[PDB]
Amino acid sequence: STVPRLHRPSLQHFREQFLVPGRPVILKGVADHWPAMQKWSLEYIQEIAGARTVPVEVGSRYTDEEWSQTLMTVNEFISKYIVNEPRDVGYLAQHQLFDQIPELKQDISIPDYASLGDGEEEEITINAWFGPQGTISPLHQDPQQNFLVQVMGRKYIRLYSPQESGALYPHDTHLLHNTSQVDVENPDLEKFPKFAKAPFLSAILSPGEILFIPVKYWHYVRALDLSFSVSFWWS
Repeated sequence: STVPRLHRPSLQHFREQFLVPGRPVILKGVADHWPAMQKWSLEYIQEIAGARTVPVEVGSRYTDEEWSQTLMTVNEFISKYIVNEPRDVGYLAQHQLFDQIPELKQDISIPDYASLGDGEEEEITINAWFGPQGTISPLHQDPQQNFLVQVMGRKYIRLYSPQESGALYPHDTHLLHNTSQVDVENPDLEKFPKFAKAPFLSAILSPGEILFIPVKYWHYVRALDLSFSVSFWWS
């Protein structure tokens, strides 16, 4: 089934109907006027920080377990993995562009819906990153509440509740813990028969929209276009 969409709901409505019971929802009209929506482009990023060095994870396939960390400039990442056709797959490690490019911080705002949490102020972790069309983030479980905001490009997202964990064949990976062994969009049901019967929610997230991913929900993502995302994590 699909993720419900709400237009600028009251803080109390979001808290009681979605945050407390742990139900996913897409909030509209909340981030659509961030300056980032009208400013961020590859050109803008390169004008500010193209010469700055960022950590990049490189691997053979988005769904493989072989990943090594490297260091390259923003310009080099864009040239090798976005402008030209790469020989492998790469993504920005840790998704923390705000460390190397603090100038971007002024172009966003923390959604007020995140201060409904028991941890506020410096306890909100904020990540920003961009990546080429086709970037896949394998199905994995999140230890904190999450807002995912699309600035550029569309993303396909699939969500499973923690109640379905057993059907997702979890294991720990060198990169992160609580990852599914299943290829969400082309599952091998001979090896993973329970996956077929797990219900899920899915949506295509577009620029300006915020997806609320409740704590311990499982989520899978694929970038359908060149993508720029911002995520907020809190307890």
